[PDB]
Amino acid sequence: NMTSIPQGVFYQPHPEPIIHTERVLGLSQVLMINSENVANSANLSQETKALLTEMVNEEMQGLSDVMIDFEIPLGDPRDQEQYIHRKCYQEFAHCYLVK
Amino acid sequence: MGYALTGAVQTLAQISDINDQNLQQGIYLLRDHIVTLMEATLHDISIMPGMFAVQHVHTHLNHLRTMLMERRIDWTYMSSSWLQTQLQKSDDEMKVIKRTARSLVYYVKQTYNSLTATAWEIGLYYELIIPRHIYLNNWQIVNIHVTLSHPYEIINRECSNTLYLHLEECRRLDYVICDVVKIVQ
Amino acid sequence: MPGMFAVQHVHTHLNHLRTMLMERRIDWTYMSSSWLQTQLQKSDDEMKVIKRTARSLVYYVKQTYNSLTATAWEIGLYYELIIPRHIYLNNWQIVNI
Amino acid sequence: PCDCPVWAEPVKEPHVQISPLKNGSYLVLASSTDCQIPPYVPSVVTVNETTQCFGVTFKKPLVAEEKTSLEPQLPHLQLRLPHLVGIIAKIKGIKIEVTS
Ligand SMILES: *[C@@H]1O[C@H](CO)[C@@H](O[C@@H]2O[C@H](CO)[C@@H](O)[C@H](O)[C@H]2NC(C)=O)[C@H](O)[C@H]1NC(C)=O
Ligand SMILES: *[C@@H]1O[C@H](CO)[C@@H](O[C@@H]2O[C@H](CO)[C@@H](O)[C@H](O)[C@H]2NC(C)=O)[C@H](O)[C@H]1NC(C)=O
Ligand SMILES: *[C@@H]1O[C@H](CO)[C@@H](O[C@@H]2O[C@H](CO)[C@@H](O)[C@H](O)[C@H]2NC(C)=O)[C@H](O)[C@H]1NC(C)=O
Ligand SMILES: *[C@@H]1O[C@H](CO)[C@@H](O)[C@H](O)[C@H]1NC(C)=O
Repeated sequence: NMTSIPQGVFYQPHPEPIIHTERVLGLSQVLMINSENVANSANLSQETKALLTEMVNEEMQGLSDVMIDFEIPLGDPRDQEQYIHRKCYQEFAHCYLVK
Repeated sequence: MGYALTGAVQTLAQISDINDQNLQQGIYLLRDHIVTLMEATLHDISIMPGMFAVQHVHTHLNHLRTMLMERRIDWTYMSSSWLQTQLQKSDDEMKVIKRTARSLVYYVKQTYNSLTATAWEIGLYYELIIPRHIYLNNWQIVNIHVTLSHPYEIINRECSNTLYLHLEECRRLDYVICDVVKIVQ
Repeated sequence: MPGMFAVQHVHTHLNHLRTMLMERRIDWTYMSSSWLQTQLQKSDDEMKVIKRTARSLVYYVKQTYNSLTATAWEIGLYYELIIPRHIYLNNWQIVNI
Repeated sequence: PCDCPVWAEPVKEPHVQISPLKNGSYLVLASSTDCQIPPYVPSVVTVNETTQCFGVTFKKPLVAEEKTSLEPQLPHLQLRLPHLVGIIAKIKGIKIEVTS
């Protein structure tokens, strides 16, 4: 059986889909990790916390060592109102004074 | 030391302004950051007594690293329902948006250091590309001494409809995304 | 780490090593950073750029002692580190119109 | 910066070269004198009101906060005018070197 490919063009499958670009959005997220907060819920012993802090620091140093810093032109995240509330609550939520 | 991205940038203010009819292609940013706590993202830290808890944290933390080394976003710290409701997109649109998303780390800082308690902060910059035209079924053209030349390089066939697509200035990700596509007879 | 916990730890760490070696990357938990930094006398940024762009290779895995209770394995690893001479961070690409 | 050769190619008029950018401007190459564009000089254009020129719709940008730039201010130099060499371009059309 002989067939003539019309018009001088042949075609093969291409599994990769195609996407047409539109407005490209970007957002910034600041993630804060505190060992004390997770320690309180776990009812965790003193020596076990001494182990947990070192376990966290090893991974944090490993992550921070293999990446260099860049500059996002958004601005300073300090002045954000939500960040202020979150930062006060992370550490100073449950402290009181009695006279 | 520290690199930089230079040039003034346009900003969308509130997040639901991405879908309009008066803005064109470009890089758009949000005015305010998103503050996230690891202890608030995990829904099962409690009800895990003894040593088990630390293991959980370790595992999850390890997973995060296995993400950030590959320039990919871990969505355990980003609720899908919130973004889906803000963008008002379809399920397939959400899938294609999340699949082809890349991340970047621009500062890791240690605030409180001690023999028992430690605290860390991580900055993450994302980039999401919303679609305008998605093509699933497509065929690639080969030409087989007369050699007639052609403008179209991809062809589409779906719903008994045939289209001819030409591509230019195209970047490659897990999928194929590109900006200049014009239908040519 | 008493009881069964210990084996879990090993498993996790071992799994991590595999997730490294499949991607041709170096896991530095078995290579002290302070030793190499002191031997090379480089800066922190130089250390970061050196470690980021380092590749590894496995050239022999051998099983020495085999039994129903005790086992021992040996792994050979070949690394390649590229020290820098001139690093350029800010740069622009030229198009001609 | 340029000792660098030159080679050109002629094209069948007309041609419209419009390149959008990612900050709210446009690149226009004028092969004719139409709309509002000086002839025979490529340029970058930013519009004020939403118009439709050269078979392409235009949209105005939005106010952006000024920031310090690291832009590469480029030097300046001219080229050779005589048209006789350009006749060779009409002969073949393949980009052929003319010394500079
Ligand atoms: C951590 O400790 C707290 C309090 O010590 C536990 O909270 C109580 O747990 C007991 C059971 O041990 C329950 O009967 C109570 O209803 C809980 N609440 C209060 C207010 O007493 C908590 O369960 C412990 N977490 C563990 C063991 O994982
Ligand atoms: C494993 O066993 C050894 C010895 O059986 C433990 O070492 C002793 O552990 C006890 C507590 O069980 C301590 O009071 C001693 O000071 C330890 N040393 C000596 C020389 O006796 C070791 O702690 C055990 N490891 C565990 C349980 O993880
Ligand atoms: C978008 O970018 C263009 C290109 O830079 C800006 O136009 C001028 O470009 C020259 C050199 O590139 C600069 O020296 C000028 O300062 C730029 N103009 C201004 C007003 O700063 C253009 O301004 C940018 N912004 C838009 C179009 O909104
Ligand atoms: C292909 O060849 C077979 C014989 O093996 C024949 O029966 C069939 O009709 C042919 N198909 C065509 C000519 O389209």
